[PDB]
Amino acid sequence: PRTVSDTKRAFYAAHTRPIHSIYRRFIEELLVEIHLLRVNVDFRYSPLFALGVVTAFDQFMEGYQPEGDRDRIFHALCVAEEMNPQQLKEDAASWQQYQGRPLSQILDELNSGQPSAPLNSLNHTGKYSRLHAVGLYAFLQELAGEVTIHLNETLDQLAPVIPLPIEKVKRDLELYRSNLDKINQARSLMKELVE
Repeated sequence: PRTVSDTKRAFYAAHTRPIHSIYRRFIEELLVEIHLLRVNVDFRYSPLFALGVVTAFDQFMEGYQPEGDRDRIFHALCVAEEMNPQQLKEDAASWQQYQGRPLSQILDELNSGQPSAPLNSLNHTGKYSRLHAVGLYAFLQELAGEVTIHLNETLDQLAPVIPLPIEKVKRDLELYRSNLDKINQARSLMKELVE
């Protein structure tokens, strides 16, 4: 008496090619992007980079089932890149320190000549990546004053303080927000559907 599982396995033996997934696309694109950046001689690891990778990953993976496989995938992503996943998570989590602080105290601390870690990593990023912008974005969201609303006006205030290319960052962060909106719409439609 042939079982459901026998039928599924017969299918997969007859079609061995991987099944298309938007999640597979996100993971592979992020693997490629971290790889290409990281072979570059001007790439320097920083806690800002760690925050960007972790935010990018957490935000495109929030609908993924089963939820246990998120950290398994994240772990596998980091070993694939020859990176320490625990180190990224700690560095990302070290920005929690700045939760609820006002923008004025951040800007002042950056002009002081002795900003704390990981805030100081805005001067030591190395070669620029859109992941640095995602990290910056995540950091700003956790400040007080809901500083992300008129984001382009906020980024102008950081421009004379930090050496990130603010025109690139503005451009990259309008793409990321636009894309995340559309992924959220799509995911709620499939969340509605699966009922």
